[PDB]
Amino acid sequence: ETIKTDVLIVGAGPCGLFAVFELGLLDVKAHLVDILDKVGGQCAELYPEKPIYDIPGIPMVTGHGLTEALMEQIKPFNPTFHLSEMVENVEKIGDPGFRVTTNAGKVFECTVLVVAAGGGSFLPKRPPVPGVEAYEGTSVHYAVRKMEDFRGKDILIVGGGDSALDWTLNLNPIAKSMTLVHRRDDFRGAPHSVEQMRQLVASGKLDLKIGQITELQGDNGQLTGATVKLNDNTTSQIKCDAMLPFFGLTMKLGPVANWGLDLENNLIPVDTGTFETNVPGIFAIGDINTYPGKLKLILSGFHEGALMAQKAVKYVYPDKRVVFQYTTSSTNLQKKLGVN
Amino acid sequence: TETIKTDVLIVGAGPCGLFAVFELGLLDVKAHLVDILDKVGGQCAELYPEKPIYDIPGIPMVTGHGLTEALMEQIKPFNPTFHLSEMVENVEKIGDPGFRVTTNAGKVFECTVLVVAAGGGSFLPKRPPVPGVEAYEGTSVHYAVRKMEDFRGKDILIVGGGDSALDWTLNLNPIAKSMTLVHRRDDFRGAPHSVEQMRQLVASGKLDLKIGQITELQGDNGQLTGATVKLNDNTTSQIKCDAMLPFFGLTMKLGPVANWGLDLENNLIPVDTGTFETNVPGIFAIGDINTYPGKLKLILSGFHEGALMAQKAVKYVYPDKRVVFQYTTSSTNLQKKLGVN
Ligand SMILES: Cc1cc2nc3c(=O)[nH]c(=O)nc-3n(C[C@H](O)[C@H](O)[C@H](O)COP(=O)(O)OP(=O)(O)OC[C@H]3O[C@@H](n4cnc5c(N)ncnc54)[C@H](O)[C@@H]3O)c2cc1C
Ligand SMILES: Cc1cc2nc3c(=O)[nH]c(=O)nc-3n(C[C@H](O)[C@H](O)[C@H](O)COP(=O)(O)OP(=O)(O)OC[C@H]3O[C@@H](n4cnc5c(N)ncnc54)[C@H](O)[C@@H]3O)c2cc1C
Repeated sequence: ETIKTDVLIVGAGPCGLFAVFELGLLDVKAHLVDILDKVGGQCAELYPEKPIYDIPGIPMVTGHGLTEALMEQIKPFNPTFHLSEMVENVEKIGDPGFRVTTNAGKVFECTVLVVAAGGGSFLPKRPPVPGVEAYEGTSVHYAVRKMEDFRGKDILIVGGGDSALDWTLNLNPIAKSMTLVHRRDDFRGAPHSVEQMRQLVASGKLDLKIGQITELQGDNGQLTGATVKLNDNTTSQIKCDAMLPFFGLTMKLGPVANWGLDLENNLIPVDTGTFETNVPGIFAIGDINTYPGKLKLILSGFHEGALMAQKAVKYVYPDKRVVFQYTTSSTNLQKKLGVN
Repeated sequence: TETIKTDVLIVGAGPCGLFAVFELGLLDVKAHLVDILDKVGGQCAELYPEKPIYDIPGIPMVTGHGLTEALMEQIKPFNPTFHLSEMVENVEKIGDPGFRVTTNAGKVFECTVLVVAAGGGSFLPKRPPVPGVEAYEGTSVHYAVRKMEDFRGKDILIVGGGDSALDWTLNLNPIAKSMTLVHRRDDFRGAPHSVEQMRQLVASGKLDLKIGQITELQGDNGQLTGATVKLNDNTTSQIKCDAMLPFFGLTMKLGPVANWGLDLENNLIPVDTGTFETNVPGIFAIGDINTYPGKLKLILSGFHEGALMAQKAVKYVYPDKRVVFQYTTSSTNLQKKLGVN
């Protein structure tokens, strides 16, 4: 059956997470969906280890620390997360009400939709090697679902983080041959992955080429080889049936484009009092939105979530009059927070 | 005498006034802050220092005092100048923009930009119900100390039972001719060191204590000579006093914000939602003093407001500065301003 919820939030970046808090203070429950395999969006994917200095009231917190703190704060409302899943279509079916379907065919029905999509859908980054589009699907792969597909062929893996290293090690001894290429001979993922890999190099079972891929060989989108340029300005050929780039993730607008929102420069325009869109029952908070003076700051997304929540309750509970209470002095609110 | 020149003058040192120092500082805009309270932090610090707050984004739980202390950390790298126990009384436009701003103690500021972060209003001494709406107020009923020489060898009536009342009894007792303290209950809830030095004064014959409420005052020409207290037995009793000092605590009134020609709406300053500027270019309003469609009296909104205000205020302070949006996390320029090395 379809999963029914008061609110569906697209994204579990900082601004999507905090929205759980503000919606929870008003007894509005939420499911969140993110194509990333972790909560925290950009903070968690792009700068987890790095210090942030402009979260009001925290002199310094890390990307990861912030993520972990927001998860604490929202833990008392019982949000339901669906990670590694992509929101694809939205269809208006109530006044308001929305049917929202994920890439794995999961279906939600919610009263209110909150777009917290941020910079966009995180997706595998395309490596910067001319003519790349063509081999995509056939012989350039950004994921391994069935590893049996790669037995006894020549594999080019490009990259040098955990995913690259995991796939090199797992796809040997399946492979006929393989050539790992990274820009530099320096690996994060240490110590265990990095050393098993260097064991494969030293044993002749893996060939390492330090550099970057400058062109590809193959007709009808089927690979046969690749040119690498090494760090001595020398080129060299590689034999490969398959190239698997692991250059990390990147953010593209994605499905937000296909939901009949009146975008402006790939941003959703929004009322400055309620952070609602053009479509009643659809809100947008965080870096996905726009309004005069908008700033892509975490702290703004917070404000935006708080004001959105005020509007979204009136759709979820229309007969109920909202009485403004403070978290510090209201025991009703403290009861919702699980403070005795 | 000489006017204090600054880029920005901030009215209030509540959470939202304090955070505005941060956002102005990321853009090399310096600030003076002025509050009539004797401490930073506004409501969080005066009304709920020891209470837990749960809706500061990213902090599961912080206290009124903890938040105040955390904000003072965050803004420390920019070197704000505070003027506490002082009140902003008048503002006058003198540039395009530019303001001359004078405090109740005749201090004068000249600033390019004014940021009203007045919150719930100025904190002020509450009237006791004597009726105390009084003849005596200019001259022998005082809500604050002038200089302490004013009270040498005077008979002093102090009414109240919190820290202030107790601080003034103890500080004025060595010089007073005589002193009576009156509070409605024989229970003192302020800091227990004060409470006990006070009871030392009672027990030593240096202080008269009377438990009850003042019902009547004695004196023509607005000059006190005594007072009637009703004790909790409906019994009355007479007190000799040249001066009555009520310390019933603080309360927030709109105050001087009403006298600056701003177009108010329900005692709130209307404001552009993109810049948090007012009707008067160069004057901004952030925090609980403001209004706009959707406004919520939340700390976290005042933060947003301060950030967007800063963006506009820099164009006045540095009109040839082209502003570039950078992140604290990734920009070494910003990290240089923060004193991260
Ligand atoms: C290097 C760097 C440093 C930064 N430093 C600062 C700083 O100091 N201060 C500051 O305030 N800000 C900073 N930012 C900005 C901050 O990262 C963003 O403001 C914040 O991430 C926005 O949060 P959000 O919740 O709106 O969305 P994001 O963090 O962008 O997360 C949105 C999530 O939505 C997902 N998504 C989008 N569409 C879909 C879909 N259809 N289905 C499923 N999932 C979807 C994405 O996978 C993503 O996880 C920085 C950004 C970067 C890159
Ligand atoms: C009991 C209680 C619980 C609360 N709980 C919460 C909560 O859980 N979460 C939340 O977000 N908010 C809460 N708030 C609200 C929060 O305290 C306010 O939104 C916040 O204090 C606004 O701060 P601000 O900087 O705008 O001004 P304030 O804290 O109002 O600071 C204003 C300061 O300005 C000064 N001032 C005004 N005019 C002048 C003048 N002319 N000259 C000099 N000084 C002047 C005042 O003396 C005061 O110190 C609570 C409030 C109360 C009373």
